[PDB]
Amino acid sequence: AAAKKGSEQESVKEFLAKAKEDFLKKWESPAQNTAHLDQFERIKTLGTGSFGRVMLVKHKETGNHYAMKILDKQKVVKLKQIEHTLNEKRILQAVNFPFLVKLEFSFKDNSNLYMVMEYVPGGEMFSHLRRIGRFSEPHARFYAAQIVLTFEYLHSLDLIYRDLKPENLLIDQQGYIQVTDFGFAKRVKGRTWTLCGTPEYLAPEIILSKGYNKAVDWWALGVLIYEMAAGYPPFFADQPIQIYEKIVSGKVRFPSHFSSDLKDLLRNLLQVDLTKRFGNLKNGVNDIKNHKWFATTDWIAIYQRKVEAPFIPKFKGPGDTSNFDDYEEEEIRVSINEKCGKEFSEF
Amino acid sequence: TTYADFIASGRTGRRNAIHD
Ligand SMILES: O=C(c1cccc(F)c1)[C@H]1CNC[C@@H]1c1ccc2c(=O)[nH]cnc2c1
Repeated sequence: AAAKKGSEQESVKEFLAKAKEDFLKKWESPAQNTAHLDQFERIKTLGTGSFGRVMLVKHKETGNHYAMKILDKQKVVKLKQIEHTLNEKRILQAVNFPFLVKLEFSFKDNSNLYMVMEYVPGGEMFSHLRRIGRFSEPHARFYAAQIVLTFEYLHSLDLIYRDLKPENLLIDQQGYIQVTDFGFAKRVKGRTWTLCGTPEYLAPEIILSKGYNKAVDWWALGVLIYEMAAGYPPFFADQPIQIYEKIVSGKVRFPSHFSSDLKDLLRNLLQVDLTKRFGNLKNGVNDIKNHKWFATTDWIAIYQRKVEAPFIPKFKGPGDTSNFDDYEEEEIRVSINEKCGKEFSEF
Repeated sequence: TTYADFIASGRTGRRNAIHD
């Protein structure tokens, strides 16, 4: 069923071929310095990271709201994330998919790097999932389908995403997913070795320092679907080391309310053996798209956003952040001296 | 229950990435 090569597969191939053409053009000549800090009114912090924060901002000349990520160059350097940050910006300005947040502008000043992305007012999947407890399987399937198509797109461009988790998935006004946080995304043919990701979501080969490829994204999809449907991840503990021990052990247990189709899909995604992991076989992503758990999924209708979403986030006008947690605010300071110019010259 | 064990754990908040 997942091996067949009828007309439907050639439509996907044609689509992906054109997508790659567009991507490569932008990949080879990245947009650079397309706005300035003073063009935006900074409103409120939407999230934080080790070397920066994302703020809600309003573009003064259009009155559009955006999510501006502000990264402190010195902090990036200290955490050895220079090349990863260059990856992020180069990749994000090049890609285009219905479930990928768009990078609208980027620029830098003496102190910071700036990435101005679409604002997604529905908040993080993480917030909704924790509050409601768990999603129904139809609800989880809906979101899962979008990630499947997104990884199909990303992987065809030789990209690996490497940080799938509910914290990194936003819900837009139509109730669809927007993937953000490209901090660990990388364009690589063959294999790579960087230890990165989030402990709950790491594939065994990452933990064992094996060298790895896009199959780690499909493992992470397994973890995501489990957590969405269960309300907790398949491997959790108080300390990361114990998480890693569970992950490499080869043992996974499922809630008794998991359908047999769901458990079967998850056993093939949470497969420690790469020669057996779904997404990594001869049939590629089609082993996943044709799995019984996705029988009701109309992939085209999903892509076209014609499917009715499980829920629509509360929307109290534009600029409303009620779907986001509050964070401590800090004044943006721009040094009178250029920091780390050489390191980020191509940004 | 597994759910109760999760909820009482220290990892139900936002999880930080690793990279060392
Ligand atoms: O705030 C965030 C952040 C902050 C600093 C560094 C980083 F990599 C990420 C991210 C982490 N997960 C989501 C959060 C976020 C929150 C909102 C938006 C948004 O509205 N548009 C694009 N990305 C967004 C990203």
